[PDB]
Amino acid sequence: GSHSMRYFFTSVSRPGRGEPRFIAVGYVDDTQFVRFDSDAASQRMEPRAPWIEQEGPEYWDGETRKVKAHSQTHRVDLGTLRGYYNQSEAGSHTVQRMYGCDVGSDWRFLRGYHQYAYDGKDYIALKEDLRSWTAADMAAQTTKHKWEAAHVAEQLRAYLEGTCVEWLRRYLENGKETLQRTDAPKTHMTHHAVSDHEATLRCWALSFYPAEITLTWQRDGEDQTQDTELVETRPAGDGTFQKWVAVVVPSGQEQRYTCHVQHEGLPKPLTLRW
Amino acid sequence: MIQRTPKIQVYSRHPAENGKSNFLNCYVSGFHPSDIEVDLLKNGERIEKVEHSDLSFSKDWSFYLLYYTEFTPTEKDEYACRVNHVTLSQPKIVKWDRDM
Amino acid sequence: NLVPVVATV
Repeated sequence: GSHSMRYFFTSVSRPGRGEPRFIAVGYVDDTQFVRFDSDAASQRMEPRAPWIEQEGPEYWDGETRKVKAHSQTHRVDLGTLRGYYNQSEAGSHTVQRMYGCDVGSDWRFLRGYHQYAYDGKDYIALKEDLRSWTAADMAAQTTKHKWEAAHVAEQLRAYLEGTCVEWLRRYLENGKETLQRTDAPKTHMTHHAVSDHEATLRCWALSFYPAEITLTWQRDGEDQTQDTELVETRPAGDGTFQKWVAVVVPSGQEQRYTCHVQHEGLPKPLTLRW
Repeated sequence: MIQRTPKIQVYSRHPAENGKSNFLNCYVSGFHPSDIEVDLLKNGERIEKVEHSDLSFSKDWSFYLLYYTEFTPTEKDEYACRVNHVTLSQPKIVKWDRDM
Repeated sequence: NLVPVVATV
């Protein structure tokens, strides 16, 4: 199936003294592989997946240089944006950046992206064509003009279509044993009685990878959304994911309801019953 | 300022069985800004050895973090997660329900 | 592998 590499960056200004708190994380699909935290002792980009430890000193030096350069851009931006938005030096503010590339089943470039937010709101993003920018307001418009004049988009497009894809393919090969493996959900169903007349059925999916999954209920073979509760997919903490969906039913009628599980680790959709 | 309140799930890493080592998780998501206080509680008392994931965020820019600790469930011990955030008037406590 | 250059706003 398709694959992605994505980087996420957050800086949070610290008004009273010193530089912003800066945190960078890198993912391939749903697996974190690197981190940098400005509060940590090492002041290096750090491995977070065993397959990235294959990379030598030059990689780690280069990624450290680049991530610190990222941190400094964010520091400058926080000051610029405070000015653009006529804000005081009293408050804490946040910049967030996300960029990366998607590839299809053939591992060829599909999509690239680069977006930026200030205080949790869209500021500026590269359009799908990787040639122009979406600016949310007049502040971002000024940035857009700056970036157009300096041909920023051209440099980013080269990275997103080239380097990003090249290194993603490299990571997928080095981490093949886990990165190219699917873990099918382990499914079961639980029952709870709320009263003499009402029952809760809960359909569980555990230990699955990647995170994308669909869980639905049917009643007598037709989709049932009413009286259901579906939790957000959550990390187990060991690299796999969990999810559940529950339905409230009349006591004695449990037989009418079936849970249906779709996941890339399952060739056929799975069905469960009480 | 945009302000978004955290969603909280408290749960174990592996299927919960008394006497068998496991991990207790508190997953906090959908919040903004990023400053947040998360504690894991054993019988109402704050657990000291708690780790957390590196801060990341979803498409809509909202943050998420996983807090976790090693634990061995017993019949009698009650577990919970306590969350405070600028959006919350009082800390929010969610109890671990192993029966789900 | 991180982007070589990040432009300021």
